Amino acid sequence: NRFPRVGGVSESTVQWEGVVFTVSNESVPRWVMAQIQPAYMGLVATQASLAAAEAVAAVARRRGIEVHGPLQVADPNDPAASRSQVALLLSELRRAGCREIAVDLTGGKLPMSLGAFMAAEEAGVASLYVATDFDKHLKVPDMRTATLRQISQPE
Amino acid sequence: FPRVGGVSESTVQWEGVVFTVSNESVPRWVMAQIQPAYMGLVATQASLAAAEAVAAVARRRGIEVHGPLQVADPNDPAASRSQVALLLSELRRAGCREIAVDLTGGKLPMSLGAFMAAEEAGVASLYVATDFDKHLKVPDMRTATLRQISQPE
RNA sequence: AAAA
Repeated sequence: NRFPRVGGVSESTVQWEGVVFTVSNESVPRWVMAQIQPAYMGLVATQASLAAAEAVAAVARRRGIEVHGPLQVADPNDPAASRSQVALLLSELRRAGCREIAVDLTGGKLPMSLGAFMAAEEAGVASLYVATDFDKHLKVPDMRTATLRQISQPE
Repeated sequence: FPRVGGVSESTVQWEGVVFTVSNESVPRWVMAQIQPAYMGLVATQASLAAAEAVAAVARRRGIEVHGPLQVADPNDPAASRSQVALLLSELRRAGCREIAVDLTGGKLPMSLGAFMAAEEAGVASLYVATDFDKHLKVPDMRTATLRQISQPE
């Protein structure tokens, strides 16, 4: 694809046994999946992004990842609703044996990312972010500049 | 310390509002609804022209504008926390009694550092929520509402 | 994904 083949800023950034996503599009989580190569995955989506989350899930299961979800949030503008569902996925992954989890909060609306961040921080799990440079008018990310970054390490 | 809650629209005419800035359209819409007396702006080298456009309009309405202050690294929440925290202090010291932070604009880590600075200062966080087209890529500004992300205690 |  037009994402770089290599994306992690550092070796620790790509070492995770599980990853939980807030989902808006299927492209970015699919790329992060290929960067990290986890054994487990969780997905939080909305009614509007459900189809894209189900496509990330189908891809991941085919490669043998244990995928929990997608779970839906009733309201993507409510960070509490996303915190609840991310916290449930974090707990499900742990009861399934996943020893080290990070939450990629790039996707979804901003309150979804904020709920995910709070759930991650309260659970002692790191948060990841795909950073890109943009066009002049800051409306479109350049996939070819993507880098995966850790923005918290509260473990 | 402010608690992160549900869906309620923010209905306070905040005396001061601090923005993280990416585009000029959304802050201008916020400023038109809230009509604050004070405004702070946090931008980047890339979003500076937009932030200065917001500032020019606000100043011509009589609003006291602090900033734009620039973040060196928009991918790093701590750089944005620091500048938002500076502007919160600046507005309070300039006489502003009730402040909110609108974290809609900027990259996600700029919003996240803004949020942390708002939580630390005990002030509310706001978000402009809109509905999008079917592919979730173009927001429809006609549907904009101002949401209160957190509730200061 | 600098307003999913």
